[PDB]
Amino acid sequence: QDATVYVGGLDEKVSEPLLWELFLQAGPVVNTHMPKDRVTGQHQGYGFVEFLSEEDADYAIKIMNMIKLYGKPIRVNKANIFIGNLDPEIDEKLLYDTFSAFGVILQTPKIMRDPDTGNSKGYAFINFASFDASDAAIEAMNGQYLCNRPITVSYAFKKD
Amino acid sequence: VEEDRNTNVYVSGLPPDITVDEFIQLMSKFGIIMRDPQTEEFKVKLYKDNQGNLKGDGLCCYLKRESVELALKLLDEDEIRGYKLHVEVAKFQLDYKKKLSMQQKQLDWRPER
Amino acid sequence: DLIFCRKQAGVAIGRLCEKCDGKCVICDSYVRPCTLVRICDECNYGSYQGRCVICGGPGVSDAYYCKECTIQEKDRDGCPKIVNL
Amino acid sequence: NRFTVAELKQLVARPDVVEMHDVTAQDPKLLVHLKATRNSVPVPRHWCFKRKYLQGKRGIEKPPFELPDFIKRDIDYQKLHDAFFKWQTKPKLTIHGDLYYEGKEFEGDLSDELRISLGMPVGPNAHKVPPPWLIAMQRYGPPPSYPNLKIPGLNSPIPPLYGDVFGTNAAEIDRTPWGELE
Amino acid sequence: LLPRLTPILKNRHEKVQENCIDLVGRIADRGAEYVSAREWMRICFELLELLKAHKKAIRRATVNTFGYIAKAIGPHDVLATLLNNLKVQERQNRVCTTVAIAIVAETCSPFTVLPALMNEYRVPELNVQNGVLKSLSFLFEYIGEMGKDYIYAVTPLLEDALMDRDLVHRQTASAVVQHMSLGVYGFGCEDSLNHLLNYVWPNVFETSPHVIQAVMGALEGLRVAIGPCRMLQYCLQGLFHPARKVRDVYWKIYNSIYIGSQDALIAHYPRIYNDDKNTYIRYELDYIL
Amino acid sequence: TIHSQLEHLQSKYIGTGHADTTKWEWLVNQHRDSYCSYMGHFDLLNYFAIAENESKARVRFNLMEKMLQPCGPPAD
Amino acid sequence: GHRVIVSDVQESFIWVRYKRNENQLIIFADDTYPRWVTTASLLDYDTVAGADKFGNICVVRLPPNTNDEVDGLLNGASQKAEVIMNYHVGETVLSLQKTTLIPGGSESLVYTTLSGGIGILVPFTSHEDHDFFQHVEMHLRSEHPPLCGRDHLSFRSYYFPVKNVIDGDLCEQFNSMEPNKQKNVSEELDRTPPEVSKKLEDIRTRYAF
Amino acid sequence: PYWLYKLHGLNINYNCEICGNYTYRGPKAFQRHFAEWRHAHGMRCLG
RNA sequence: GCCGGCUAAGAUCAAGUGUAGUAUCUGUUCUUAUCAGUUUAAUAUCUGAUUCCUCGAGGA
Ligand SMILES: CC[C@H](O)[C@@H](C)[C@H]1O[C@@H]1C[C@@](C)(O)/C=C/C=C(\C)[C@H]1OC(=O)C[C@H](O)CC[C@@](C)(O)[C@@H](OC(=O)N2CCN(C3CCCCCC3)CC2)/C=C/[C@@H]1C
Ligand SMILES: [Zn+2]
Ligand SMILES: [Zn+2]
Ligand SMILES: [Zn+2]
Ligand SMILES: [Zn+2]
Repeated sequence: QDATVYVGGLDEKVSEPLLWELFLQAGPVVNTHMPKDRVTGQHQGYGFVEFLSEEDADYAIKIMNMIKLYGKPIRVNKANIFIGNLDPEIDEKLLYDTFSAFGVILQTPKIMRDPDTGNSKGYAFINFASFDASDAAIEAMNGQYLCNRPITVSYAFKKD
Repeated sequence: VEEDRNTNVYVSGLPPDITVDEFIQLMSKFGIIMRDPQTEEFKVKLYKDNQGNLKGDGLCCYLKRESVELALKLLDEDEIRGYKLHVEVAKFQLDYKKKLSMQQKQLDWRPER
Repeated sequence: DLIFCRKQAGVAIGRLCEKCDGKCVICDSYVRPCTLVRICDECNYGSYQGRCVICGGPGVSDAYYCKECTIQEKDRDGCPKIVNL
Repeated sequence: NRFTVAELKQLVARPDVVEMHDVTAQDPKLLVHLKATRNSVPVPRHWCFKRKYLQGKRGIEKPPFELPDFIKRDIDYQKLHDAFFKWQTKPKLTIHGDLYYEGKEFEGDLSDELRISLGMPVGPNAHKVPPPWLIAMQRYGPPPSYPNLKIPGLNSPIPPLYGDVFGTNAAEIDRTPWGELE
Repeated sequence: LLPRLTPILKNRHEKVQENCIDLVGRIADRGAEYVSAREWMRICFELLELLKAHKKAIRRATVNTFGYIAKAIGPHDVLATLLNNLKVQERQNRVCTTVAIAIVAETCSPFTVLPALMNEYRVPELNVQNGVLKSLSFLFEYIGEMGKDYIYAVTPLLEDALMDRDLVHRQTASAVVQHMSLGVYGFGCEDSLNHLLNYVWPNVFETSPHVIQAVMGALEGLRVAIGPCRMLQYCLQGLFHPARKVRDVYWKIYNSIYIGSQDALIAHYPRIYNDDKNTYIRYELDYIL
Repeated sequence: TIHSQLEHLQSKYIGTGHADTTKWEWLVNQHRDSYCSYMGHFDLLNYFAIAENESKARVRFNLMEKMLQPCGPPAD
Repeated sequence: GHRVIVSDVQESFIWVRYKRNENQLIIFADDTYPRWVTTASLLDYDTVAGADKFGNICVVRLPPNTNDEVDGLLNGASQKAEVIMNYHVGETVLSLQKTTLIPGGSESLVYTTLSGGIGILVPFTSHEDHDFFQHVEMHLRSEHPPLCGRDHLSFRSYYFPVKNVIDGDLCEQFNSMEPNKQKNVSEELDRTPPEVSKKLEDIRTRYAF
Repeated sequence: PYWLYKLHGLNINYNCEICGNYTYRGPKAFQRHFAEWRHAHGMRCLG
């Protein structure tokens, strides 16, 4: 897990030897793994590249971070408001700093991860201090231009 | 509905002294003739007049379609000793698994000797 | 009981009948006859003088090994006459 | 009056070829010695199985037969014969000892399609058009995993870059064969 | 003359038949441009039944005349018709069709027959692939030395047929391997033959008599084409296996390898070290002038 | 019964084995036909006679004498 | 210059590299046949000609895939070498050498035998000469068989099958056949006996005397 | 399928001291255990 | 084959049908158990010995 780098944000043009060919300049990528879905039978955008040394994986994570690969925000990492279609290049501290401009955050946010890879699932949950920050996130942040990924902010629970 | 997959062939015109055995030989020269599953007596029909008179027309159904297309390009416009035959895909206008599998096993490639 | 004789072969030439004329005695092939068949002296004697080596009918022509059997030196065993017990 | 596996492993020069049943042979020392000869592929491995050499799993259901490339590219004259003997290639072949068994069928440069899908323009004549991963290499330094790699702008000059080649590896006789047709 | 001549081919006298076939053969060899190709097709389809004749001269003349007619009208149409006929008929007619395909492929180079025959193996239906395999078997047996240019083309098909669960598939593929091995010998085709041996060998533990017979035939053909050293290398580790089944099979194969080419094996035996009681090293071969 | 006859003829040929063949029989068989092959091939005997500095008749006689009991006497 | 070739008494050939800066001798290739090597000759950077105690000559070449920079699959080395030539001579060869014999001629492989014989193996330069000589050998194998009952193809395949060698000692026996059989042989090659004789003499005078 | 119990090799148990005297079942599983995690763990104990 | 398991993973003993040959189908049973011998690469197989609980009954 230390020598392997988890890549997120892969489109349909990216393939299993294509990621190994793109990561060959960063370091000696020994193997590439792409988990296939059960309903569609294709990649879900997240994969893994197992290299030989941890320094090559660190250089690939520091070089290929927030890159625009196949029209997709590909990024390598070390393997009541709901935000969907978020970029995997952002972290919890980056999401807390991005959410601090609209309103005040009550605590540190959390992002959902896949049970197989564990880098990024695609959705996240963040809680605001009051309902005014949630309304400002649903008015402004729900549709704002993020890092090559159109996010969507919505309410997790609402009572009619 | 079934446009192709028609294993029946229609022999337009034949000598009026045609027997059944000479006809089934003519037809067996081009493949295996399908047999009625409940019985013997290959599925071959000699069309007859209101009497014993022979109209001179014949029907023959085959096991497979390739044998039909074989008879089409080898029997059509070919002369038996006296007469000129005509061959066409038969027109129609108006137990099972056991013997099906047997006739299939007639095409086997099993070890002999 | 289809067994070859496998005795020391002599100067007698093997014969084939009208039904077996083109056949190879060992593998029953019909392609490329190559080597003349020799039989032992007990297979060539008296009433056995001219006889098919495969079946035993009246011989009409020479028996041959095929090129495939000649390449594998299967013509170097004994008398290839089919004998029944 | 028969060896144990660990006892026989102590006697032989090569213990990793010893197996469970090897101690039950009539002459295990000769068996293990022949198992270590510098050749001699081993036994087909399904002698002890109980499934008649054809595994009924692994999803063998697949395409019937994929003809070679030379198959596709009167019916064809001596010119298409010329084509079939110019296109004829040698297929993949396994060497002397690679036996088959039931299971063993399933188990600086960028492509033009990936560069077109990623939104990267083509290489100009005399300018600086780096990939977006090259800015991190120009800021932090060269990668220690591949020190011999050259990039345009940092180590390679701008006029280099030609087509889709955005990098080159520069690693720091009488090679002609002897008897060959002319 | 020829349309008057074609009904005599069905006469049942031997001299009449032989002379008629010879005459039609001469006509097809020299005067081929005087009669339509459809009548030639009918005549060849009629000649198909004479390959079963009880007499050798009839078969010889029929082979000659079929070769001439095939050389005349072209391989494409006759090959299509022969494949259709191989698909739908009884045993003897299918065997005669196989012989006819081999004849067509020998007169008109097998380059013209092999693609259409391999395209028929692509049909997803048994009893069609087995016919293609029998035709390939007889084709290689019939062309012999000419096959040295076509071993690379049929290797993946033989791989597929040897990986198959059907027994007739593997038996016929073994027969093909045997005929191909004995056909090319001294022509430098050892790579593909070793590759195919890697797929033939796992079938030695087969109980079915026909399959094991074909496997033994293929092994004895590879003993000639590939050499006894490779066969001894395949037998060494099983000669002294703990199981009696493995020992029986391997000693049968070894005795077959030993009876043929006993002399070559002298240079191939592996070194066996002396024990306390007995001396096993051959010291003369260790001399160094 | 043709296969059974082949199984009896293969056993008949001297030098063939079976599932009960021991190491000693195998090794003496290959030693014996090695000595016969040396006697047959003219340039192998030349090599040996040059190597050990003997006449070729002497090497032939030595090989014939070694033919009797190669690999020592059998077990038990 | 870079590599070392080792001959084993019973194994054929081992390829070794000397690491000048690491002071290491590493085995990176070997063969798949047992050979009782008597002598060896380097033909180029990848190919070796070998001889045998049993009277055989062979040529072994490294595949183009071969990696030299190494730091077993058959209880041997990881990479293997391919055999591209096999020939039985009938006598034990003790000397092999690549050289040019006549002034202004071509390079040949000269060998020497324990019975006092001297011979050469020369390469073909075109496919037409190779095909013509192959057909000559094929037709002379049948219509002029060896005198003591031996099969010619089986004799040159004594220990290993022949690979890519034409027996020119069988081919030059054409000049000593009777005119009727010389015509029967020549009319199959679409040629006359004098043309075949001239073609046989050309390849000999190109290399040797 | 009590018949598979004795046909596949069960009811015959093997134990390994390198693996906590862990007793394994029929030979197909017992031969595979040396590659599994628990045996690697037990072997690392000795080094 | 499906998401370790759902007893389609094996052997066997009687009968029917049928082929030149291979075969195909039904009832079954499958020791749920131990020891000794034979045997098997190891299984397998074969050869012999081996009072209580519950509501007259059943199970061990
Ligand atoms: C697998 C197929 C079957 O075994 C099948 C042959 C056989 O089971 C049937 C029964 C039966 C009696 O009908 C068989 C028929 C026989 C044949 C079709 C053979 O024809 C003959 O016997 C004719 C005659 O004996 C000799 C003709 C001949 C020399 O061409 C012979 O074939 C050959 O020897 N070849 C094969 C090699 N070929 C090349 C061509 C270049 C120069 C000639 C030699 C090399 C030449 C012709 C016959 C071939 C038929 C298979
Ligand atoms: Zn034969
Ligand atoms: Zn007969
Ligand atoms: Zn006899
Ligand atoms: Zn353990």
